[PDB]
Amino acid sequence: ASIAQARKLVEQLKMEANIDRIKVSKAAADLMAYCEAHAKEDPLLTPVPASENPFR
Amino acid sequence: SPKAWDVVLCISGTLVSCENALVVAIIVGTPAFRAPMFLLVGSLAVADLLAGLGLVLHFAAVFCIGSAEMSLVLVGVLAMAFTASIGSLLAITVDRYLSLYNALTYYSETTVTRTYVMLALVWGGALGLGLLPVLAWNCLDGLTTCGVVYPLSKNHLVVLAIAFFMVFGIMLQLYAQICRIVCRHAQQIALQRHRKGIATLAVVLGAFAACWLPFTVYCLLGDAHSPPLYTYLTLLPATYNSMINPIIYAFRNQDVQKVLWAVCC
Amino acid sequence: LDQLRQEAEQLKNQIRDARKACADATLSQITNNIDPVGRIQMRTRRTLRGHLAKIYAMHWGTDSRLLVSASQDGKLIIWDSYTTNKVHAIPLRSSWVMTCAYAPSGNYVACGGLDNICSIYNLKTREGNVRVSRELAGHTGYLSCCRFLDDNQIVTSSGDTTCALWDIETGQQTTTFTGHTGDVMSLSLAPDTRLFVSGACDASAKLWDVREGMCRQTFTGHESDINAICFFPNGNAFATGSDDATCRLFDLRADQELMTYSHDNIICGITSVSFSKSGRLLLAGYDDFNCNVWDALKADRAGVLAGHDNRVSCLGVTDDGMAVATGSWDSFLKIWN
Amino acid sequence: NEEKAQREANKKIEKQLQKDKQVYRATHRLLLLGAGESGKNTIVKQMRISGIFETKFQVDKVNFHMFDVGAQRDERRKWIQCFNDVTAIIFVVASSSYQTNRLQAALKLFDSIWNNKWLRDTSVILFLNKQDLLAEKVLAGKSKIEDYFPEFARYTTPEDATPEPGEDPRVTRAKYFIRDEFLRISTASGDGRHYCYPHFTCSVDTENIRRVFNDCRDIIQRMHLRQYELL
Repeated sequence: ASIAQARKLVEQLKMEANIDRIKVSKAAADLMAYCEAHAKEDPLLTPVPASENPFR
Repeated sequence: SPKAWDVVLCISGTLVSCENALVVAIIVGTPAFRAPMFLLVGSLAVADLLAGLGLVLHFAAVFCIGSAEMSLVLVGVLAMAFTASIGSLLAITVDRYLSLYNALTYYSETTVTRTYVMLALVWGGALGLGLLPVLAWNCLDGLTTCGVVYPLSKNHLVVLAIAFFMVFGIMLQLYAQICRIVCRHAQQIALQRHRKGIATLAVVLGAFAACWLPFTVYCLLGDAHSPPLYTYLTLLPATYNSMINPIIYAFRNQDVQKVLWAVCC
Repeated sequence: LDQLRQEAEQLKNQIRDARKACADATLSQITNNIDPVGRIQMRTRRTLRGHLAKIYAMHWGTDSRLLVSASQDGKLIIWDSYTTNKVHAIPLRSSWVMTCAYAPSGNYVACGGLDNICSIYNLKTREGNVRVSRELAGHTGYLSCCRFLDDNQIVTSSGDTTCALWDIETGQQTTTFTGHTGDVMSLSLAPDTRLFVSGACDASAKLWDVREGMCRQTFTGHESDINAICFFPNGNAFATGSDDATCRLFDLRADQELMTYSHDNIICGITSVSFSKSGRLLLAGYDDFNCNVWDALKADRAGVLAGHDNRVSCLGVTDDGMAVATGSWDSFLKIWN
Repeated sequence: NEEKAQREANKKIEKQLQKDKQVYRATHRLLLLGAGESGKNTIVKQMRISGIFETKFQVDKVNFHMFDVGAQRDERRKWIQCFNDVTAIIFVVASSSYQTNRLQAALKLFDSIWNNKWLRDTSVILFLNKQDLLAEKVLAGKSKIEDYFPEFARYTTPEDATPEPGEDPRVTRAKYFIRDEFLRISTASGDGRHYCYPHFTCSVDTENIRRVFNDCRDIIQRMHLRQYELL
């Protein structure tokens, strides 16, 4: 029914509006920090010697 | 020094080998491309490469190496290569016809067994026909008539020339049937609305004849002591067919063209 | 009844205002002085081939050694990447398979597609072979993507705009998720296995909690449909492909779009997306059979893995980022490294 | 030691993979599409002698495996791309249905399918399965086609049209008009690598299977001819 869909939508909107939010700058900083802290562990980002690389 | 019209053999052989080895390297070398049509294209390329290499070696054998006994082996190699090239052209035409006439079932492995039979029937016949230039009554002692092409007796050369016409007639018939199918499709497509087919056939079925006929006719009609100029003058048309076969059967294909561009670019 | 519509419109306006207020900066602006990646000259190192038809999905195990690939020819061949040796040739009841999974335990596999059934297979058997363990039905929608929570739980997303959680023991739909309007193209489990997002066909991406069983957020920053979803390694973000040729990145806490990747030369939609181990790279496959390695920070292309034909069905990454499998419709799985 | 065992297992299963190849490689897959009231279920049931109604049959020892898309949502803009490898896409049009007017919806759906990027290489076959119903509707004088389609006015029957024996010219005129309307967009943005194959059929007709067989053969022949540069 239209009324049921409207009620469900309005509860969904209220739930999505009453949740906590933070500045986008903090999200960008978190992503940058995670990328920096894990850059020394991904062969894909920086090649590795064939001695240890399985695919070599 | 190699007299006039001798350099033409060398340059033609080099040009044939340059383009056909590339086709061989792509079709046989690169992954995939093992479909029966591509196997029969690779066989044609190998035959043309052998013909070009044989021509180049024969030019070296003429003056540089100067070995009289090497000339017979190189002539046998050249005969084998040309026979294999023409057999591969016939094999490609018969494969096209069989793909059009078993379109639904052409994609079965009954074809791979046929492609292998054709690849082994085309190369056994080439070997058998190129074995004659050594022994088997080929004017090594001069008893049997020779001279039309000195390292080959006239009888064997005439046999090769007649086999050429045998192949040409069958190719004409097969391409006539393919043109019938093409016309059937063309008349149908137009009706839904409101010539590339005949133009492509004019090359596919025309260049082969215009290239190989002069040498074959000379072989049938040429006498033993005919002027040497005729052998060379009619050899360039024959060798031309070997330097346009990759253009006709390999260059036009979209995927082969894609790989060729990737290598070149 | 119109009062409900007015209230919904006011709530949407409030959400927009809150997002604008929280939009104090952008990822592109922040990354104006970050170290560029440069150019990554990755080349194919292992062409598995073998597959008899166009591939549509693939996923590896926890040990990053054995990989499971699913193709629309009905084969689920398991390959040993190190030596290329095949380990199994699990046939599939339904030829059309759009997804597959490899359980963390390393012995259970599952797949599904237009058959509407998420078949389950176990590699460990008394006969040393693979036999059907359980078939999950009752979805009324083609399975777009599935994942393994553990050796006894599987979560699947169908085309009916609903995601469902199943229990292998009793084969029952323990929890059901709903709220989307378009087809759910894909989902990606979080590293903690608690949260997981899903990209609907209507450009709306929603986050759900498996235990709670209800949605939490909704992102509608895409102008067209979303083709693939992949969770960030840190478990707080996820990339989003689309048919409009634009890739975007969202953050759960941000609650809004942060970055968008697109170029004038690119006019082709993205088929699949998968983040790298470190999360600094955003590999994606395009409709022009030309995979591109985007940068999550610079947003500039970091390299093109050309070589696939007619599509790039799906990508993949390891638990340690040791190799990438680039599935394609050409039936060849090329492992780049 | 484990290297040799792994290689032996690979070689052993390679034979089974090759068998799967030589069986699968000889089977042609087709897509069946149409409207809800197009008789798709009826025609499937007639020719037969989960989200997909798998059907298999053999004609001239040729393996055919067409997968119906029943029990699926009406949003076909996504899962249709998965059927790019099918030899042909059987399409059934709910003719005489002029949703109050489903003919326009079918026309728009066909137009979208034709222009779909991934379906360009896949030939689309349109099947009209309500010829008798259309004939009765037009003859009875109810639901005049002209009002729905103003182009029908002053429309002349195509010369190539061949009326069947023992039927009125008006029904042929109408059916050929709708066929031409379909072909108008069918004959655009094609480039010649794929064509449409309209046919007039009925749910009780037994020659449908031979029609699709011949259409598949023609599609393969045209593809081979194009690959050979003869078209």
